[PDB]
Amino acid sequence: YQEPTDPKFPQQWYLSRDLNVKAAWAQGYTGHGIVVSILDDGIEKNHPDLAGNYDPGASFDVNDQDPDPQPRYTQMNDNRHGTRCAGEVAAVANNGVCGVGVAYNARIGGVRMLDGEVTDAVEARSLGLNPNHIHIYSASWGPEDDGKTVDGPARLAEEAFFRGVSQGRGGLGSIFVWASGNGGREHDSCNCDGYTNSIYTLSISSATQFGNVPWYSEACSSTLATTYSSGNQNEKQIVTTDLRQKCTESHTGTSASAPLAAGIIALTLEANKNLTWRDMQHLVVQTSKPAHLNANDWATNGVGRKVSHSYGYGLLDAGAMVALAQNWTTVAPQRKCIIDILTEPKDIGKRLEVRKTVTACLGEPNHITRLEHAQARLTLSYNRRGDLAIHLVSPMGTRSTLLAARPHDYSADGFNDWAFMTTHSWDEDPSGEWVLEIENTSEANNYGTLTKFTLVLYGTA
Amino acid sequence: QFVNEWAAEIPGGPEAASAIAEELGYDLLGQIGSLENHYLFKHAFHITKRLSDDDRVIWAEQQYEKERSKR
Ligand SMILES: [Ca+2]
Ligand SMILES: [Ca+2]
Ligand code: NA
Repeated sequence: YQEPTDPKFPQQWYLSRDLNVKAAWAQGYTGHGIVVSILDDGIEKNHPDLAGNYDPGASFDVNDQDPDPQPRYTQMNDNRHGTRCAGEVAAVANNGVCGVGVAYNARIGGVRMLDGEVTDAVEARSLGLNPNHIHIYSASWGPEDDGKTVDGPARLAEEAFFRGVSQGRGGLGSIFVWASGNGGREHDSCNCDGYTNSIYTLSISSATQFGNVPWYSEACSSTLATTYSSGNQNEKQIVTTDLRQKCTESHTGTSASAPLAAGIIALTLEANKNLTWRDMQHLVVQTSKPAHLNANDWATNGVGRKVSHSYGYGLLDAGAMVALAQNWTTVAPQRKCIIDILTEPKDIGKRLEVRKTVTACLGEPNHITRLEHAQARLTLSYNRRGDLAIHLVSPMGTRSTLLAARPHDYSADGFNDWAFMTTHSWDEDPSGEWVLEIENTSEANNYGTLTKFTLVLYGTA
Repeated sequence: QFVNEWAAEIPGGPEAASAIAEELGYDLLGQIGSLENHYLFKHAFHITKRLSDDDRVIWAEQQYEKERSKR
């Protein structure tokens, strides 16, 4: 196998301490036949490293209500982001221009939807564009990473997510690849971001070249895996296509990780086009590598898998992803077991611990023995939300941090049926005692009440 | 913050959403993405309420701009 000859390919250190993408290329997997769409601020479809792979069938301009998603050109190049993410996925190879994409033979599209008023309807139009032509949607955007916002998809966007995974791709389910967030400097927790917290989205985090947690990284239990991205000034960054037919070597942040993940999934879908949206998540859990990723919270869960709140299950391994996909057996239909835990409201005060032994819908059609996502839907009041830290312990003993202290969150609105999600008990037996922990991390006299705690289990039998 | 767009859930189908637009005085912009029975209207809690109270509309809401960060 002859590797890319593109001029900036040697600078794509993260391709071939890397994501093991060359190994998938040598197996014959470069993304041919897979369609990926970038939901962002537009895509320079005439870019010399994108035009050859551009697909108008995966593109639309929601902001200006027209098929052409061309970015709006300004002095500051404000609308360069979508083009940078598209080059990470499907930049053309062996044409002497800039570098290559992870899936350099895939068709790439873009939905221009951030350069304008982003409403619930605008998001739903983009998430549901041509769902039987687009296989993978890559989105890095979400609520403000100020460390004090609790926001997620509204009704239309939420429905569009469900419609995608239920009926998209001929029923196999649209793949939504999402970036966990850039609120590290504000001590943000990406479980307060309903887009990455969703079970319908494949949440991806960032690691620096030296294998450390970047300054912008957000820790939460909803993240699934990690790909490389920017770090400090001694560490290299992501090399991709830039606006005005230029090349860039300084693509940063968690927005540079999600498209890399979408490209690896595009390679995986070529190795097995029958994979469901849940199948793809199972593959990521099983093949992701924690090795050489530095984190102080690596913990082994009930099935013996290393898991971190900064990294999820570890680095994406494209070679291992495509290898396991070829002979992967489609998982059984998803089951959803809803268990109401609280019989009465509980006073939080300084510390609250809720223990409940559950049968996981035993004797019912939603009986679960192999867990996938687990949810704790909490409705609580508190006088300073940022002081709360919430943990959820599975019967197997796996400690999931649902919410970490957010020092900038001075809100008194608490949480209203907010679905904190965790991926750390994947493949565990949900039967047994579940423990919820809510404690005040500050020395101040804080007060509040937990009024509803619904434990929502997903998985198979 | 708020825009002049209303989303309504109409189980009757596009024919029902078309009659709804004419009777109440709205502009049917069409189906929202892939949501078969969710439509967007152009013409304000009173405007929203008028849409919701119709027995053909199961859910209605006025659209409003939200802060969305690129990462
Ligand atoms: Ca190239
Ligand atoms: Ca965030
Ligand atoms: Na997610």
